[PDB]
Order: sequence, then C-alpha cells, then structure tokens
Amino acid sequence: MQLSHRPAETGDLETVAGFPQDRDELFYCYPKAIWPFSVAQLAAAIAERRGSTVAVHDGQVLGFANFYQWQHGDFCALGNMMVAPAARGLGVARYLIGVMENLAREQYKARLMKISCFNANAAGLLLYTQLGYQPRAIAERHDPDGRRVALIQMDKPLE
Ligand SMILES: CC(=O)OCC1=C(C(=O)O)N2C(=O)[C@@H](N)[C@H]2SC1
Repeated sequence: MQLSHRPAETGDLETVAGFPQDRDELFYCYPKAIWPFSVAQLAAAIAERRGSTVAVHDGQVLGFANFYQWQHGDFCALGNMMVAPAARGLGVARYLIGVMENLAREQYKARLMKISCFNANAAGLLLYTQLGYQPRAIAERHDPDGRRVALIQMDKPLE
C-alpha cells in the first residue's frame, strides 16, 4: 500500500460518487444525500465544504474525505469519508484521516478533530477508536425510513 494524497479534482467525481454501495453506506458518510448518489450531489458537497482530498494507490483513487465544519484555532469536523469497495480494510481511511488531521492543524490551527459516526457503522466506530478518538455524546437522528438512529459524536486532540 503506497498511498499518496491530493485535492479532489472534477475528474475524480464519478469514481468517488461510486464508492457508497447502498443507501445505508450513503447515509453513513453523507446523511443529507439522497440515494442514488451522483456526481452533482458530490460536487455540491465539495462546494459547500473545505479540504476535499483523495487518497491514491497504484494509480487509483481509493478514498475521499473533507471537512463539513472548520473553525480556525478551534476544531474541524471530518466528513464524507468514503473508500472504494475493493480497498476496504486496507488502511485507506486510516491514511486519509491522518492526512486530514495534518490539514486541520496546519490550515485551521485546529486543536481538536470532531468525527460523528452513525451507530450501525461498527467498522467506523472501531477505526476511529483505534485512531484515538473518544466518544463524547450521542444524538438522536433519523434514517431515510424515518427510523431512529444514534449518532455517536467523537473527538480527538490535535497538538
Ligand atoms: C466521517 C463521515 O463520513 O461522517 C459523515 C457525517 C457527516 C457528513 O455529511 O460528512 N455529517 C454531517 O454533515 C453531520 N450531520 C455529520 S453526521 C456524519
């Protein structure tokens, strides 16, 4: 796994928009989106967010993330964490999160990174835990079927 990163480009949209494999996955990484995902929805997120970044290995875009909140000197909140299905479990998210932590520190002088994870996303909860994030609160949300879900709000200090 020889990973690199760069800002997301328009030519990456179709690939990245293909990452969420079902309604549940889309909900976990972009709860405001509507299934099916599309390049227009991805581009709209990019435009209203900051720091949209891809991870690349062996000439393939395998991961994407951005910030949905950014507060200089304070914190950033990581969003839209998406990984290519073939590349899941291989360290892409772990890699990209480290890149995004550096970017929060360097660009925003953030002291903290926030990550919110829906309860059903065990893989996410476990990975963020491995990376040092701690749970702080649980908020009530609703899924696309109007069912109640628990949004676990986590954070991690950045020096
Ligand atoms: C790390 C990730 O993929 O988080 C996905 C997410 C987003 C996201 O759209 O990026 N959020 C918001 O927007 C907030 N409601 C939180 S709810 C969780």
